[PDB]
Amino acid sequence: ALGVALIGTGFMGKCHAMAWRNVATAFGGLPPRLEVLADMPADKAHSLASSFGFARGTADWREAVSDPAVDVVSITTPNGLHREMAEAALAAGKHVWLEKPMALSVEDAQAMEAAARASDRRTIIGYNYTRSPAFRAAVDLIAEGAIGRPIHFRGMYDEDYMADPDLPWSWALTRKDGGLGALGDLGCHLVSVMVSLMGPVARVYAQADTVITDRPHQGGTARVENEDQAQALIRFASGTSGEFSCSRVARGYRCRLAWEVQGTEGTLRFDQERMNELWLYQPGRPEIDGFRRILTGPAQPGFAAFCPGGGHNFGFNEQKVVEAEMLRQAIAGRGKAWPDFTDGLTIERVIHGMATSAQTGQPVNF
Amino acid sequence: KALGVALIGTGFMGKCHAMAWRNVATAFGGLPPRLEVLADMPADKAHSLASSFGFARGTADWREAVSDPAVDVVSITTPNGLHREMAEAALAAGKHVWLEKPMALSVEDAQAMEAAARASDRRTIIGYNYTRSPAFRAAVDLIAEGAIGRPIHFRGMYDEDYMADPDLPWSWALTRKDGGLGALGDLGCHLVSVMVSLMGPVARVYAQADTVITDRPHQGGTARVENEDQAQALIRFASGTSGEFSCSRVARGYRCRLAWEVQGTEGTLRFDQERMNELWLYQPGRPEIDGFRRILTGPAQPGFAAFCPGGGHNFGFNEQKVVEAEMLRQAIAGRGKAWPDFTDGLTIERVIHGMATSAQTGQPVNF
Amino acid sequence: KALGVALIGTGFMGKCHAMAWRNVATAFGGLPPRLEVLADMPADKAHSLASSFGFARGTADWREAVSDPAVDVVSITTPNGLHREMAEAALAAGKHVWLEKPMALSVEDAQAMEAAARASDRRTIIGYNYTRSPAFRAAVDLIAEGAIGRPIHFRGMYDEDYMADPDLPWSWALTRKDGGLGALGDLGCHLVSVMVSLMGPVARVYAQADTVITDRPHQGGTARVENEDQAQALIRFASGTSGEFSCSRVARGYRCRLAWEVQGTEGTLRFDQERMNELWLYQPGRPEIDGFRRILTGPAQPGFAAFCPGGGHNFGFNEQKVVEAEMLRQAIAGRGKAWPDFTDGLTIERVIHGMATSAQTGQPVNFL
Amino acid sequence: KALGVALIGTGFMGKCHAMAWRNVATAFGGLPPRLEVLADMPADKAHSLASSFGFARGTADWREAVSDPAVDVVSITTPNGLHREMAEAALAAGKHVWLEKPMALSVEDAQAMEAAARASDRRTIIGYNYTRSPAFRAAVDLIAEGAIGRPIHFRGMYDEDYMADPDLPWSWALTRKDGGLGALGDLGCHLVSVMVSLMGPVARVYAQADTVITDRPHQGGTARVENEDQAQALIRFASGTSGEFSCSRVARGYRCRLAWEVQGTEGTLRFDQERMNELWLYQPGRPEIDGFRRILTGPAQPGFAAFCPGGGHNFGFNEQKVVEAEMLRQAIAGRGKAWPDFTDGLTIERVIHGMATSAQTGQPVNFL
Repeated sequence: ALGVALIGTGFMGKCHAMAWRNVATAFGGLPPRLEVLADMPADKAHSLASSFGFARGTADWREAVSDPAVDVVSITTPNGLHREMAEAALAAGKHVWLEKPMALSVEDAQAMEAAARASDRRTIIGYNYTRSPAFRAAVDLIAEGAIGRPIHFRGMYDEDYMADPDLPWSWALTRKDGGLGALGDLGCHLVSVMVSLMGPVARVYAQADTVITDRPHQGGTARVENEDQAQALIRFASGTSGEFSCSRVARGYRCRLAWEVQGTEGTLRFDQERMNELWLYQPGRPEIDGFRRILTGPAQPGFAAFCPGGGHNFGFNEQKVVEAEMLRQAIAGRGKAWPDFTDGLTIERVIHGMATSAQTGQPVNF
Repeated sequence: KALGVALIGTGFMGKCHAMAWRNVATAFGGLPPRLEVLADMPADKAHSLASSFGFARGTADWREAVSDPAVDVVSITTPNGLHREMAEAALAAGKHVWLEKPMALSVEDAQAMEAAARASDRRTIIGYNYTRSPAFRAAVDLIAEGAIGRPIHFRGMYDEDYMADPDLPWSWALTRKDGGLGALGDLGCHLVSVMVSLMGPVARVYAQADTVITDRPHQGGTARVENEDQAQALIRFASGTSGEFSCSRVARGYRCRLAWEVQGTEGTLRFDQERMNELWLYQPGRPEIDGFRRILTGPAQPGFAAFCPGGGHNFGFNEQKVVEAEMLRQAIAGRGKAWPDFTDGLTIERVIHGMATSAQTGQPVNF
Repeated sequence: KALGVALIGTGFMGKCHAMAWRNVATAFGGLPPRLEVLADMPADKAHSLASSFGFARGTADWREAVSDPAVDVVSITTPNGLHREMAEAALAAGKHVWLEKPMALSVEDAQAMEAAARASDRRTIIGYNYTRSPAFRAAVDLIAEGAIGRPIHFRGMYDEDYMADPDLPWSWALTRKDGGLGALGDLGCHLVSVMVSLMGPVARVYAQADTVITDRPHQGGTARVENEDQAQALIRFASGTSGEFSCSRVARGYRCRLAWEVQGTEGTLRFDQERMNELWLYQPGRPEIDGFRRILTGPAQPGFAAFCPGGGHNFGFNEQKVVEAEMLRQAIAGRGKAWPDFTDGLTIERVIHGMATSAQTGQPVNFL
Repeated sequence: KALGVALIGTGFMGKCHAMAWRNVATAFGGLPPRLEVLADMPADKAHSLASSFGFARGTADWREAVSDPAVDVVSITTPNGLHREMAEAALAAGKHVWLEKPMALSVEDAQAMEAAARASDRRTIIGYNYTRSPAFRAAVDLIAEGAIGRPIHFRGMYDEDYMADPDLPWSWALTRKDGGLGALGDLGCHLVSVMVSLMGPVARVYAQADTVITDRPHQGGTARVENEDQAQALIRFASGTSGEFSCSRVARGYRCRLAWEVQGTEGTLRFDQERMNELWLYQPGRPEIDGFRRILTGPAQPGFAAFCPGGGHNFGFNEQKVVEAEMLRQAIAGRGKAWPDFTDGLTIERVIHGMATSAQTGQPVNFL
């Protein structure tokens, strides 16, 4: 049984806790031990340790990470503490489940990448949009030649959580203390899906905008420093073309990570807002020719562990149960987990390259 | 003082209950219920699934699970024919009961169970999980608020195709004595649970039904399918309002198509369980922008905020059961009545059995 | 020689017929029909629209129009109450008839028209324009070809909201006498035209109906609504197969929601007139790719190629009327049968009236 | 007095023009345009199609069509290769011109034509079908009225699969000199016409392009495909706002997928030509009912009421061309400007050719 430490009792902390709790229920084997939950205030850590089912709560995350009854650490804390907590956990010989991003800077992620190899411990980044049965069925369909050779990718990730210009300035809207804007909150997720479908990125040319440049701060204005939206043309290492965008100011969209792979022999199309539908076109006889709506069910990877009957919608939170399982099996040496800190660094370099391209108005190569 | 849980059955709904009991405190807070006894056959299955499900022990004897002193509440997810025996035993042993639909094979059995529950002074709830989505709960609140004005029509359907394949073999569940109702039993009861929650009680039904596949493979030979594959009904509610109702286990291409519509004097609400994160609301607006709204499930809808803070992160089927578990938990702690209990549930048994009666005799049935 | 054309009525269905008659030869080839005479009131209105519609002359006397020697076929698009009289005069004058629904307000009147049509030996067609879409005609062929095996269930609706607003004034159309049927007459008849084309003849209906807004503004007072705002019915087809059926003129947010589905032993077809270019077809497939296909209307579907060689160029409501014109054109030339004639039409009148009776009596109505 | 019409070409867009001219007065009133001369090759084909289209006569002499004294306006819909010669001849003969896109294969030819137009004092319009839908015109007005605040991003695509089959034979249309641009010429121009109508003029493009099927069957052997199967571009508008843009003639499963989206400070508009009767509008609302609206095309949208009084009766692809004809008719009568004329059209040609140049040079192209 895996000894589990969880750091952060925020919403992604709770998402991790719910996944650890049901991973053996879904996939079988021994339920992981929920050893130690870490957060502040210490009254906090204790309240949620009780309801989350952890043996003890602690306000000392460094103590949590070095606990000898612990094997794997989930890190769900704010972005700026990711490097520190991850390297500390690897230093203590713990496996790491790290919420995106690895770090704010490529330089930090690179150190994390070197530290992870050196530790000989499993790592995985919380790119949970790669865990849906629909997405995994799409990768398998492409691998079976369902759409022949991929000739074009078009992806987007629209949300509107920053659209309201009255929302207050925060240190997260600063380059230093936040890093990337929309490319950091959303771009990285779209890249995680995109490279999984099309293989590695060779080149980007990007544009970006700050749409709301000043926000309420104390009694006055403070300046927004990172992008609200960005778009890029992609060239994949394969030679294939791509279109890419993200926005945190796209009004009416809440989780619109939408992508499409056009192939020589078909097209796959998906929208996370309807995560139980995969659209597949393959040439058919004229009388019946058209896109198929594939409704998520037990024919798709992971679904059978949650429900034996198709069309019982798989949820966002169950993505995280699959991610937990993938890490469990990797820790037991029964399957590689993706992405580790090495694959993760590559994603960090692509979104930073996109930011660099938009700033310089020049293409960036990888 | 944590809730002590017994689970009977580990199938579709068995595992669904197990996942709900496991994370109910994670989602809603308070003390995690203790997973005490898992009952299933054979003994080896009960033991392995007790291990992976996190139950303190497994047993092949459901009566052991129900009578265990550490157990306060019993999830019953066994075949419909054992529901009455198991539920009445649970109540007799002083336990709260989470009973999968349906209450039993017959209104008579359901009548006996309803008396037992009233006499037991324990909390009961039937597992009508399609009443637990944020979208459904939002629709109930919108109607109450006057969002579509006076309801004037209901149109509901529940299509699935799990029996469309004629080679799918015979089973005792396809007989009337051992299986009870067909599509009315498996699907109809879910649509009634949604329909009466939207429109209030049924006053009258006129129904028609069909068995499309009358004979199925039975161990090299063939055996007769006695219950209906599909049924349709015209409804009058106690309100006087009209309704259309149907269910089918042979509707090809549909996997969980519980779809309904309430038309009102000031708007329309529409929903399809296959897109359980979307609620369609039409209200009159200026001609230039007049049209239905697509309400994407988010924290504004009941229950959602307990699972995710940001809209458009699709709520799942299984999360419906975590809400249901929480509703029973709160009823047990005397902090709010759970719906439906055995009293509310017996009314739903009368409606689907009245529909079957109406289809057989070709006459309307009144309540 | 080109088909000589008379059109009666210059309202919206009148305009729809004129547009059909003008482009039917453009779409399907042969000789453009001769636009001879257009009839309506007042005579200034008729002379005005004759010019813009491309008709050689206008007249306020429609009897003139139907008796004109240069006329072979008469489009009747006038209000429901004049249909019997105008169709009978056209048949008496030895003219073919293109008649907007209904045949008449009563079954009795439709019966007389049906006998007159058999006596005249001229071709007739009723304007059931929702049976002319490429998508609907493709669905009929797929069923006949065995694409969804044997039909086991039909579910059809026709929701619109043109009477949903309680502010909307009273009119003689909301009387049983002068208006006839309500939602069953405006919308039900269309759903029946589509339903019987998919499932064959109706054997039996059990129906319910409601007037939801019972009174409407009238001369600073109110007046009673006599006919139904909505109706639903369970169906048994002559085949033995089951059906669900509804119509509503008070269904808020719906504009032209004639939507139907045929569930079969081997698949499912589903259609919504508000997206008239999409036909949804399910057939069992291998698990990894199993699901409904979205068939987008294109040249593989009946009639589409006469309008456009490339798929996905949306076919329009008005183009249904061009197809209807061509069907009557070919029937008049004896190269094809136009559906429905006054005989097939009468059956449709009997079904909607039978539904109204069932709703009134609370008892089923048999047709066979 | 009735407009005298000549039509050159009878293919896809030829017949579309024919159907538009035939019914424009039926829809919008006034005098039916006189269909005087149809021109196409061979003569027997021009003769049969003139008969069925209702043109007074047919000819294989296209110069007869532009020179006939009874002709006021010339629809030109033939291969793009002779657009300049034919358009310039029609202008020199004192006729108005309805020119099917593109203006010509080259910016140079288009530039000469734009000069010829300015000197001619006659009205011109380039056929841009997709700017005439009720939904699109409704979207432009909603943007002008502030319905989505200030536009902050445009994302547009035009996917079709008519060249996806690699066995489709080589043609002169796949050569640079006889075909000009590939997907950018066939689909890009259409997307630009919609894009600049929503966002105002283009300031800058950075583009990339691909030939997916580089060689095709040529009478036993094979010949090289010289123009692009697909292209994408990032846009800066004159306003400074950003854009995404793509087109493809090899995008499998798409038949007319001209889809666009304008995200604004106060809302979002989204449209797909394959469902040309739907416009999606998001504006901030109450959390309990917050979401996108499905606006079904009806009489509240520009042009619809000319074809049908009742909403939800789907407007067709072909009715866009009836609207285009009416716009040219009104402009010729001095009662309104038609967009785009040869001057506005030249800009559109510069943008698509700029995208092709950008893809080839790997540099951005700016426009003044």
